Amino acid sequence: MQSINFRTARGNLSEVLNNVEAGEEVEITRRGREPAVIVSKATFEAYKKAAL
Amino acid sequence: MQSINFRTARGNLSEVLNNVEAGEEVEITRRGREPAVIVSKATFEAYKKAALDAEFASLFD
DNA sequence: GCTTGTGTACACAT
DNA sequence: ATGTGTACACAAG
Repeated sequence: MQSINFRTARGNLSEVLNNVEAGEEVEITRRGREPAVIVSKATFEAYKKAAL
Repeated sequence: MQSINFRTARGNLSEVLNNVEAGEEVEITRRGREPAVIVSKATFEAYKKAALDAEFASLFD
């Protein structure tokens, strides 16, 4: 799981989304803020489905 | 689950990440390409754990 | 009589 | 040194 800061994610979002499409889970971090994870919709939906 | 295009996400990423922190699940769609979902790490990690607990005891037979 | 994506980029303010 | 907003461009679909 790659972990990138906000500035990097905004300037390289296309490359972020390409990695995500390839199955990768990308963590976006901000100073003093909780991290966010960008994941393929299909993967996300499968996880939630299995959880439910 | 809100759903936005790529141009909106990049131009307003700070605003998206704020909504995500508030518990919101945001779908990002590039024209004709497969969607990505931005979700709080905590939520994501909880979903994965619950997914892993589901297929555990059953395995193997 | 257009639309979205992608890439650089500057210019505060924290 | 990183976030956040503002102009964009320009090019590609």
